[PDB]
Amino acid sequence: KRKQISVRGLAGVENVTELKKNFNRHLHFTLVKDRNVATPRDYYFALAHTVRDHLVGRWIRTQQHYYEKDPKRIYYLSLEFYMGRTLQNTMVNLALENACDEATYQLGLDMEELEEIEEDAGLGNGGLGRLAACFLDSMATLGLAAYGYGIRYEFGIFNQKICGGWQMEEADDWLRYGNPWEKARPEFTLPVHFYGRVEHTSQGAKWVDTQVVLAMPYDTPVPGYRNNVVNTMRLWSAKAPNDNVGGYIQAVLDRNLAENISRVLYPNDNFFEGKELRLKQEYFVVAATLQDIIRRFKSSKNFDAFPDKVAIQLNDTHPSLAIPELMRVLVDLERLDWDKAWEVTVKTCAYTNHTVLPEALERWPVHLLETLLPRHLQIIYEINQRFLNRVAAAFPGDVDRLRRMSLVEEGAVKRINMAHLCIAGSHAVNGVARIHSEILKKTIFKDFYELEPHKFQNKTNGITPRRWLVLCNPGLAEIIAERIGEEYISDLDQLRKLLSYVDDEAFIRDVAKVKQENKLKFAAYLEREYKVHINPNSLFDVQVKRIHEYKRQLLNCLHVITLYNRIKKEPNKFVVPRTVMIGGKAAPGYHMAKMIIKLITAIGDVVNHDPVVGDRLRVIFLENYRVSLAEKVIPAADLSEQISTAGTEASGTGNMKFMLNGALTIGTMDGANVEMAEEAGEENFFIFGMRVEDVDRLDQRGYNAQEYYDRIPELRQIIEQLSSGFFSPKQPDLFKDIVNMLMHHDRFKVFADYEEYVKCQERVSALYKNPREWTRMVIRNIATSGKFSSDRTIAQYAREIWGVEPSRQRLP
Ligand SMILES: O=C(Nc1ccccn1)C(=O)N[C@@H]1O[C@H](CO)[C@@H](O)[C@H](O)[C@H]1O
Repeated sequence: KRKQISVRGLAGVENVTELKKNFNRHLHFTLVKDRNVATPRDYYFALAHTVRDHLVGRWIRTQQHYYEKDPKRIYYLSLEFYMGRTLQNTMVNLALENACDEATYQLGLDMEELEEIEEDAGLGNGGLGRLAACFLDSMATLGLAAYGYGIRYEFGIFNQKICGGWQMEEADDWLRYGNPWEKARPEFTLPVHFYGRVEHTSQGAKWVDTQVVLAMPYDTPVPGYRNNVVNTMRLWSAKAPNDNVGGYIQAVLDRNLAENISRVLYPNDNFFEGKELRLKQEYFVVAATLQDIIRRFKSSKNFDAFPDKVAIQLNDTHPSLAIPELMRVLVDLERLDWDKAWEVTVKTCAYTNHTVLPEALERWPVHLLETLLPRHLQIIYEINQRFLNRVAAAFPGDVDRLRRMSLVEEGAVKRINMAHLCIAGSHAVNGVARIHSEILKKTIFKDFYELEPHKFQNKTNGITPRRWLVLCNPGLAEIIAERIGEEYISDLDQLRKLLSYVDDEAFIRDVAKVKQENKLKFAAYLEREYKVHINPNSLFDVQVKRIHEYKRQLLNCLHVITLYNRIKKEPNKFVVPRTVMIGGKAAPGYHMAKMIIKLITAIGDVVNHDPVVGDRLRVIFLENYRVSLAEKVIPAADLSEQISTAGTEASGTGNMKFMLNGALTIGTMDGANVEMAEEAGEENFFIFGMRVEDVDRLDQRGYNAQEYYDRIPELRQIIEQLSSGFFSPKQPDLFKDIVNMLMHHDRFKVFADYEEYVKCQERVSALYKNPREWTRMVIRNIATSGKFSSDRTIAQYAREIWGVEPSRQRLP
C-alpha cells in the first residue's frame, strides 16, 4: 500500500540495488557495525548517510552554478531555524522515497520506524523559526541563490516533560548521536569582536582592545523540489580564540565562557528579555555573516554595485545589528564616506516585522550597547541624528513626531529601539499578513509610514506544501494527484481545480477515508508512545501552538468546561463526541502560561474520569509539541483552533497547515485567518467573536470582565468551579491567579468572546453530525489553500523586495 503512492517516486531496480549496497557500505565503513550488533538507530544512520550522499553532487554543482551565473545573492538572517527532521524531506525533494522504502524493505527494515529515530533540529521557538525553515525550502525550490544564516545552538527549544500536570524543562541535546546532515567547516572560521573601545585617529575610527570569539560555520544542504538545486544553511558555532597550575587549568576551562554564546536558544515567544548573552548571540550571527557577504562580493569580479549583488533580509529585529555593522565595515574598514555607505546599506537591507505586543519589541539599554559594542552605539547615534534631521526637514516644527520616531528612547533607562533602527536602515519593511501590515502603516509605525510610504509592504506568510502536505500527509497528496497530477506540489494554486469535485462521490469518499486513516495513525502513536487511549470515533478538536495569553488557550478551557457542565446537566442529551487536544510549550519564566498548562491537565483529571461522561468528552495535553509532532497531529485534525484576540496574532502559520490538511477552522478575524476565510468563502469557516473594531471600542470605554460574569450564568458557574477548587480539590486555591487575571487584569478579553465562541462551537458540532456536508466544506477549504504556499510568499519577496526573478527551472 505504502509503496503504491505515486507522488513518492519510482523504485528503479538499479537504484534500489545501489541504495542497498551503499546502506551496507555505510553500516560497515562509516558506523563500524555488523548485522549482529546493529540497532534500529544504526540503521537510521546508515540510511541517513546513504541519502545524504545523493545531495553532494547537486550541492557542489548548485554553488558552482551561482559562481558562474553571478546572480544577486539573498542572505536570510535569523536567530531561529525550526527545521524539524531531514531524512524524509531529503528523500521527497530528490524523488528517492519509494526507492529507499523498497531498498530498506528488501533489507528487512521498516523505513518509517527508522524515520522515527531522527531528532528534530529544533533551533526555533515557533512560527517565526518555522517560517524561516519554510522560506529556505521555497527559495531553493524557486531557484534563488539564497543563503540562510544563523546560529548552531547546542541546545534548541527545551524538551517538554509533563509531570504531575506541570511543564518541566529538559535540555534538547539534539547533537547527542551527531548530525549527519551538517558539514563542519572549521577552515572557514572567522573572528567576531566584543567589548573594547573606539580610537578616533589618522584614518578615522578604530575598534581596539576587543575580546575575540571565533565563529565556526556548519553548512547544511537545502534541497529544492526536484529541480536539482541544493542551497546552503550556514549556522555559526562559538569557539574560543587560539591564544601556575590552577591558573593555566582555569584559563582552559574559561574557554567555556566564549563558547556559551551558541549554547542554547532563548525560549521566548513574543517577548523581549534584554539579556546580554542574547545580545552577544545576535551580534555573533551578524558579524560573522557580514564577513562572508563582503568577501563573497569581492570574489565576484566599487561598492556601488553592492546592493545589486547583495540582499540582506532581517527576520525580525534580532539581526538588526547588521545595519550598523555594515556601516562599520564600509566606513571604518573599507573607508567609504558616510553618505555612500548609508545609500548602500539601506538598499541592501530589508526588515520583516512579526510583532504586535509592545513587550515583544527589542529595546536595548544604551549602557549595555556602549560596553559590548561601543563603535556600534556611536554609529547608531549618527544614524539617528541624520534620520531625525530628515524628519525635521519633512515635518518642520513637529517636535513630538521627532520624539516618537527617534531610535533613542528616553526614560529611567535610555534604550535603542531596534525596530526604529531597522525601518531607518531598510528600503523595505513588511508585515506578515494583510491586517498586520496595514496596522503597521496605520498605528504602530504611522509616522514612519508618513515619512516613507514606499517602504511599507505586505508579505502574507505561507507554509511549504512539501513538508506540510507531501511528507506529513502522503495519503491526501495522492488522492489529489490522482485527479489533478503532481504539478500542484510546487504550484499550489492548482488546488483550486479540486472545487470541481465538491459533488464527486469518489473524492468525497476518499477525502473522508484519508482523514480517518490519519486519525487511526495518531491514535496509534499516542497508544504506542504514551499508553494514552483516544476515541477514534470522536471529533479531533486541536489547539497546537506556543502557550500565550493572547492565543487564548484559556478560552478553549472555558469551552471544554462548558461541554462538561452541559453533559452533567443533561446526561441523556446526545452530543458529538470530542477529543479536545491542546499542546505547546510555555516560556520557562512565564508563570501564567505554566498555570494554563496545569489547568488543561487538571480539567482532564476531572473530565476523563467522570463515568457519566465516558468517551463522549476527553481532554488531553499533547506533550512536547514540536515540528515532528505537528506533522503527526495536524493531518489527524478535524477542528483547527485559531482563537487569538482580534489584533494580536500577526499572521499565524499553523492555521495554514490545518487548512491544507483537511481540518475546518474555528477562529477570530485575526492575522491570516482573514485571508484564509476570504480565499475559501466565509461560509466555509467558523468565524466568531469581536473584530479589531470591537476590541478597540471596548478599550475606549474600558474592559469590565465583571459585566460578562454577571450576565452569563454558565460562565459564572465555571469561574466558581475554578475558585472553589473543583479542578484542584487537594489545593482549592491553586488557580486563584488565573481567576484574578480573568476577572481584573485580562489584556485579551477572554470573557468578551465566550458566548459567541460557545455558540460557534455548537455550529461545529451541528455540521459534524452530517459527514457528507462536513467533508464537502473540507474540500472547499483544501481547494482554496493555494495562496498559503510559501512559494507564493517567497516569489513576492523576490519580485517586490529583493529584485530577483524566481524560476522552477531544473538544473542538469
Ligand atoms: O515574535 C515572535 N517571536 C519572538 C518575539 C520576540 C522575541 C523572541 N521571539 C514570533 O514568533 N512571531 C510570530 O511570527 C510568525 C511568523 O511571521 C507569525 O505567524 C505569528 O503571528 C507571530 O506571533
